[PDB]
Amino acid sequence: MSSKLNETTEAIQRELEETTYQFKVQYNEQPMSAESYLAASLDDFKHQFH
Amino acid sequence: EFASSFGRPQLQTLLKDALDQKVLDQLAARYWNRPIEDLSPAPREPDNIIDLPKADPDSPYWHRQLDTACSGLTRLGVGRLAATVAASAIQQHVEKLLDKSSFAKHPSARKVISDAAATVLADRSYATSDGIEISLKPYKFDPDIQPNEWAQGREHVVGVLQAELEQCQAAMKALENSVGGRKKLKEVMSFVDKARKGEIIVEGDHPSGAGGFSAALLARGREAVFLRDRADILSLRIQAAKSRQCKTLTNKYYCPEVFLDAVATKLAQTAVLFLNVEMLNDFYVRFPREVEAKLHEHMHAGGGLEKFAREDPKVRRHLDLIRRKELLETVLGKIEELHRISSG
Amino acid sequence: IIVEGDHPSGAGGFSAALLARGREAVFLRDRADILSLRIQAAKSRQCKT
Repeated sequence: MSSKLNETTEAIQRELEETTYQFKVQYNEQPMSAESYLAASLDDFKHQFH
Repeated sequence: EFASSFGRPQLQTLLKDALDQKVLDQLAARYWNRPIEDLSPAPREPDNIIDLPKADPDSPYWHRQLDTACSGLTRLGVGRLAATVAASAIQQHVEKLLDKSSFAKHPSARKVISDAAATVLADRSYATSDGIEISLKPYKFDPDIQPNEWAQGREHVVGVLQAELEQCQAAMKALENSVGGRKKLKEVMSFVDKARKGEIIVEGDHPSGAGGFSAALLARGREAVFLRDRADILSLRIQAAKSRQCKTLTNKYYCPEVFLDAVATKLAQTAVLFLNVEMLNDFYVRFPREVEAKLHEHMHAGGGLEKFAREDPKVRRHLDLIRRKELLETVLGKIEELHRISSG
Repeated sequence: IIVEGDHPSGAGGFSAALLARGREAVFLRDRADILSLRIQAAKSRQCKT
C-alpha cells in the first residue's frame, strides 16, 4: 500500500485536474446543488404563475 | 526568414481547417444518413432531410438538432485543438527548416535544436489552451452571427460541401467499373434494397452467399447503397445552401451548414488572436536563446564539439592536416634552436 | 478459373440458383453421354461374342 501510495497520490492529483478541465469546458464551472435546482425551477414556475 | 513568413493568418487557416472537419462531423452526425453495416431492415425515422426546406418553422426536432449540433461544436476541446494544431505546425516547420539547414549532418546537434523547439512549445502549451477556452467563454453562450459573417459562412459551405460530394461521386463510379457491369452493380443494389425492405430476409450476421452473391459482393452492394443515399443528400444540401432561403440569416434553423460554418470561423479567429500572442511570440523569443544555450551546453559539457568536427569527413581531414603540419614545424624549430643553444 | 468455398451458391457473374442448376445439368450431361455410349457399345457387334 505505502509503496503504491505516492504514485496513486500523483495520479489522483491528475485526474482531479482533468475533472476540473471538463467541469470548465462543458459546464463553465457552474456549481450545482439539488436544492438549488429545485429552488430555481420552483421560482421559474411561480413566475409563470404570477 | 521563416518567422517573417508565418505571422497569424496562417494560424487562422490552420484552425479553420480542423474546425471545418469538426463542422462536417457534427453536421453529418446530426443531419445526414448513418452507414449500412448489415442487411436487416432499418427502422424508419419520422424526420428526413429532403423535407427540411418545406418544414414547420417551429419544429422541436429540427430545433433540438441544430441546437445540440452547435453546443456540441462549441463545448469541444477548441483550446487544446488550437494549441496542438499550432504546436504541430510550428514544430513541423522547424524540422523542415532543419532538414534544409546546415544541420542535415550532425544529427545530435540537429536533435538538440528540434528538442529545443519541442520543449518550448510543450512548456507553453497549457496556458495557451486554457487561455483560449476562457476567451471563448462569451462566444460559447451567444455566438451571435452578423449578416456579413453569415455571408462568409454561405460562400464557404458551398465549397466545403461540393468537395465532400466529388470525392463521393468519383468513388461510386469507381465502384461500378471495379465490380463489372453498371447493371451488375445495380443487381446487388436491388438485392441489398430488397433485403433492407421486407421483400426478402437473410438472417446472417456475416452472409457468404445469398441470391448468388459473394461476401465480397454483399460488401460492394451495401457500400453502393450508402454512397447513393449520401450522394443525393449532399447535392440537395448544396442546392439548399445556394437557395434564396439561406441567403438571409433569419432561417438559421433551416441552414445548419452556413450557421455551423459561421460559428467555426468566429471561434477560429478569436481563439487565434490569443494563440498568436500567448504562444507564437513565445516561440520567436524563447527559441533562439534555448537553441544557443542547449547547443553550447551540449558542445562544452559532452564534448560533442569535437565530435561535431569529427563527424564530417572533409573537416576531419582538414583539422588533421593542420595539426600534423603544425607538429613537424614545431619539431624542426626545436632542432634548429638546439643547434643554437649549443654551437656544435 | 478458381474460387474458394465459403459461399458455393454464388460465384462469377452468374446467380446462386443459376449456378446450382448449371452443376446439376453438367452431371446430367456427363452421366448421359457415358450411359448412351455404353448402350451403343452394349448393342455393338463387339459385345456379341
